[PDB]
Amino acid sequence: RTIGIIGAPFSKGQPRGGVEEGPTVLRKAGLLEKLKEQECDVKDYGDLPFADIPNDSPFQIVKNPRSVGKASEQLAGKVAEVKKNGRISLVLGGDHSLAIGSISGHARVHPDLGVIWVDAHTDINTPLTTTSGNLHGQPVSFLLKELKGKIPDVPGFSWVTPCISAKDIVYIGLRDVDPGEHYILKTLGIKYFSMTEVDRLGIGKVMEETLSYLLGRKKRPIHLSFDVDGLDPSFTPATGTPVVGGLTYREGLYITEEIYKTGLLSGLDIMEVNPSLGKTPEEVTRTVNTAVAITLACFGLAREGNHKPIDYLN
Amino acid sequence: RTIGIIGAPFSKGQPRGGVEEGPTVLRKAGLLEKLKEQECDVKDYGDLPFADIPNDSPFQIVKNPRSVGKASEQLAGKVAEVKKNGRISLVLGGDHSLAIGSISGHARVHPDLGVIWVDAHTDINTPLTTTSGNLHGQPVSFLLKELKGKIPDVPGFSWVTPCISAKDIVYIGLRDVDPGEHYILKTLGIKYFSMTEVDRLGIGKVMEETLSYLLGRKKRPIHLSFDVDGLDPSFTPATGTPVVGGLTYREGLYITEEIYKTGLLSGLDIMEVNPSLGKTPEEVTRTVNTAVAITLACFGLAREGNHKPIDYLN
Amino acid sequence: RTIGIIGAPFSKGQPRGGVEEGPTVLRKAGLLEKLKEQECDVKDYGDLPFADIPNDSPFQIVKNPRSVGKASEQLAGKVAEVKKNGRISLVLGGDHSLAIGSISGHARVHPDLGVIWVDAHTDINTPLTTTSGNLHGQPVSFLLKELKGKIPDVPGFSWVTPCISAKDIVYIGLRDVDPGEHYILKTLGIKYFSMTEVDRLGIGKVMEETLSYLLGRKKRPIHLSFDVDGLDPSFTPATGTPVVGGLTYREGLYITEEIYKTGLLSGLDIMEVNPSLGKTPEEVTRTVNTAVAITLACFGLAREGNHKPIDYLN
Ligand SMILES: [Mn+2]
Ligand SMILES: [Mn+2]
Ligand SMILES: [Mn+2]
Ligand SMILES: [Mn+2]
Ligand SMILES: [Mn+2]
Ligand SMILES: [Mn+2]
Repeated sequence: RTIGIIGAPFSKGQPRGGVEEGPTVLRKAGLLEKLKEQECDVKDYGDLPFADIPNDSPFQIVKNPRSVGKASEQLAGKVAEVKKNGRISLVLGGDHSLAIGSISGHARVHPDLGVIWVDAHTDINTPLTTTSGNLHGQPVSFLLKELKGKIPDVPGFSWVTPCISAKDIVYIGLRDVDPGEHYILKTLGIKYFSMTEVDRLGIGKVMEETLSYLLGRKKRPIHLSFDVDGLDPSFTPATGTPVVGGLTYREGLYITEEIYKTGLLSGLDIMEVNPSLGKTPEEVTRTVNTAVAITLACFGLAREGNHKPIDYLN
Repeated sequence: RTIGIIGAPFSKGQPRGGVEEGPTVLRKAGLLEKLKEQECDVKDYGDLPFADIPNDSPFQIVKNPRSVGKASEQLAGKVAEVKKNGRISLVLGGDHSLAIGSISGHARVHPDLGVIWVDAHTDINTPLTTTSGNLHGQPVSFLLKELKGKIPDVPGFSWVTPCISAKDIVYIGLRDVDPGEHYILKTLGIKYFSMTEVDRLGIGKVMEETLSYLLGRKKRPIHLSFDVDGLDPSFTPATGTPVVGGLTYREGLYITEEIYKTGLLSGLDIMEVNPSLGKTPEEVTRTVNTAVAITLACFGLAREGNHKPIDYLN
Repeated sequence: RTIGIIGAPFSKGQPRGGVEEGPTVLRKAGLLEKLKEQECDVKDYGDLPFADIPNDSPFQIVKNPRSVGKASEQLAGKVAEVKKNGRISLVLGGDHSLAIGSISGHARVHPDLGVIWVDAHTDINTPLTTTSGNLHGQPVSFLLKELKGKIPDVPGFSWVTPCISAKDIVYIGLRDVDPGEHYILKTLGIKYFSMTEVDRLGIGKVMEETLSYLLGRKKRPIHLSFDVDGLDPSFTPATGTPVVGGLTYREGLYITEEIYKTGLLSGLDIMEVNPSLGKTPEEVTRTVNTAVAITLACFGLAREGNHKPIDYLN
C-alpha cells in the first residue's frame, strides 16, 4: 500500500490566505516519517509549484478562475502520474477547489472510481448557483456528468471533463448546505449522510451503508476527499469555514479505518487546514495533529494496535 | 407552520435573577428574523408584562408562590390565545416554572396534547417533596392528574387544573433526579429516557420510541418543553442548574428535527437560559446561539439542507 | 453491597510522582461520605503504608521491581482480607502496577473471577517486550496463566502466581497498544473492545457482549480495573499517559452502571489519577470529580435516580 505524496499549496479557491501552508506544516508534523514508521512505502512527489496568474478578473461573480483552473490542471497532471506509478495519491492541500484536479487525474487512470466526500459542505454549487463566488464550494459541480450543460465556460477550466456520475459519490458530515445545493442533491438522487443521519444511525451503520453503496455491485478504486471542517471545530479549528456540530475525533478515525480496511483506497485528499486561522498556537497543533491522525488511519494505523507477521514472544 | 412568539421574562420560580432577560437576548440574537428567513409565518405576541407581587411570603418552604402562580396564570391566558389563533406557541423563558401555564393554556385548546420534556431534571417535585422550595423543579407535579390529592392549596395556584396524565409525557435527558421524584416516576409508570437510555440505545432509537409512545395510538398535538440544561454545560453553560454528562449539541438538534418532522409540534418552550450566569461573554453567546439553533430546528431548519419547491438549476 | 476501601499510595510502577496522592485527594473529595450517602456499607481499611526500598536497581530495563513487587504483595494481602470479610474491595491508586496485587488477592478468595479492564492501554507488556521499563504497562502479563514461561524471574515478584486465563478478561477503551502487546492480544485470542469497536457498536452493545462474554456460561465475581486514562483527557486530564479519542464521561458512567446492575461487582480498582499533572486547579478537580462519579456509579448511583423502598408520597 504504496503512497505518492503531492503537496498542493493553493488558496485562491477561497479568500483566506494561510491554507497554502498546509503541505508545509503537515510535513513539519512528521507526516511522511510517521507513514514510514508505519507499514508504508512513500515517495514524495514534491510541492507543486503554483505560479502566479496576475491577470485573473472574476467570471461573473466567480473569483480567481484561471488561477483555480490551472492549479487543478497541474495537480490533475501529477496525480495521474502517481497513479500510473502504482501508488495511492496523497494530496496535501490547499483549499478544496483542488478536488477538481485530484479526482480528474485519478479518473484518467481509474475511471471506475467511487468518491467518499467528508465535509460540512457539499461543495456542489455551480457558477450560477454560487452566492459567494469561492471556487472551493464548487468543485463537485465541475466533476459530475449530470451537471453537464449547467456549467458555463469558465476561463481556466476548458480542460475539464466531468468524470463521475451522481451515483458514484457519497457525502458524510453535512451540516451547511445551500438551498440550490440541496435541490441538486435531491434532484440527482445523490447519496448522503448528513449529521442527522450520523446521529440517527451511528457512524458504524453509516460506513456500512457507504461502502456497500459504492462497492456492493463490484469492488472499485476509492477516492477519499477529506475536508477537515467535516470534523468539529473542537478538533480542527484552524480552517476557513468551520461549522459547529461536526464529526468527532473518533468518528473521523472510524471513517478512515474502515476505508483503509477495504483495501481499495486509491486517492486521498487532506484539505482546508489553515494554520494562520488558529486562534492560538495550540489550535494550530490540534488541527495539524488531527489531520495527521486521520491521514495515518487511512494507511493502516489502527487504534486496536498493529504488529508485524513475526513472533513477538521472540 | 405558523408561530406565536410569547416572551416570558420571569425568574421567581428559582433564586438566580438574570433568567428574566432570556426573551431579550434571544430576540437580540435575531431569532424571529432567522425564523422568517426560514419557512416561517411569525407573529410576535410581545413580552408578557409580569408585575411585582411585593407581598409573597413562602408557603411552607415553597418560595414566591403567588408570583409564580399569577405569571403562569397570565402566560396560560396568552398561549390559549395564540393556539386559538391557529399558530404554534413559542414561549421564550424565563425559568421552567412557567411550564405550568404554558401546558395549561395549550391544553385548554388542545386537551389531547402529548408532552416531550427535555431536561436534566424531572421537575416533578411536589410542594411536600421539594427540598429546595424552588417552583421551577415542581411544574410537572402541578400538571398531572394522578398527583391530584397530593398538591396542597398553594396561594397563586387556585386557577390550576391538572391537564395531563402520567402516560402523556416523555422525559429525555435525565441525570439529576431526586429520590421522591424517582419514586413518583416508577409509581405512576412515567416513560423516560435518562442519559443512561440515551447512551444505551442512541438518540435515534430514543426518538423513535418517544414518538411511537406518544403517537402510536393516534396523532395528537405535541408540546415540547425544552430546558436548556438538558444539553451539556459545554453547550449551554449560562443556565442556573447545570449538570455534567448531558445531551450533545448534535443530540439536541436531532431531537428537534425529528419532532419538526412529525408535523405535529403545537407548543414549544425554550427555558432557563440565564446570560448573567455565563462565566464569560463567549459562554453567553454559546448558550444563546445553541438555544437559537434548537429553536430553528423545531421549525424546519434541517442540517441536510432545505430548498423551495422551485427549480434551482433555474 | 458492602465495600472495603484500601488506599494504595504507590507510584514506582511508572516515572511521574504525584500519583501517590490519589487516595488522598479522592478521600478529600468526600468519596466515602458520598458512598455512605448512597446505599452503602463502608469500612475504610486505611492507606497501605508502602515503605521505601532504597536498593532497587533495574532488572534489565525494568525499573523499580522490588518496590513494585512488594507493594503489590502487600496490597494482595489486604484485598484478600477485605474479600474474606465479605466486602467489595475498593483500591484507590496509585499507578496501575498495583493491579497485579489487587487481582492476585481477589482471586485467592475468588479464583473464578472475571476481569473487565477499562484503559487506553492493554498493560500486557512483558519484561522482555516492554520498551519503557515501566511496570504499570506490564501488570496483565504477570497475571495470565498463558504467559507462563515468558515472564523471567524479576526480583520482587517471586510470590506471584498467574491467576487468570486469557479468556477471563475483557478490555474496553483501547487506543494505544504496542505491537508485541497486539501480537499477544491476537495470539491468546483475548477479547477486546478498542475505541474502534465502541465507535462501531456503541457502548450499549459493547457492554452487552462484555457481560455476556464473561457471565454467559455462569455468574462469577467481577474485578473492574479502571484506569482513568481510559476516559478522554477532556474528562481526566490529570493522569500520566493521556491519549486523545477516549471514552466519554457518559460512556464511563454507562460502563459502571451496567456493571453495578450485574450485582456481581467484587473488586474495583480506581487508578492512575495524578493531581500533580493537572495543568490547572480545575484540571485536578475535573479528574478527581470524574473518578468519584465513576466510583459512585459502581455502587448503585444511577442517573435515572434512586429511591428507598418507602412511600415518598408519604
Ligand atoms: Mn467544508
Ligand atoms: Mn470542502
Ligand atoms: Mn433542568
Ligand atoms: Mn427544568
Ligand atoms: Mn492507561
Ligand atoms: Mn493502565
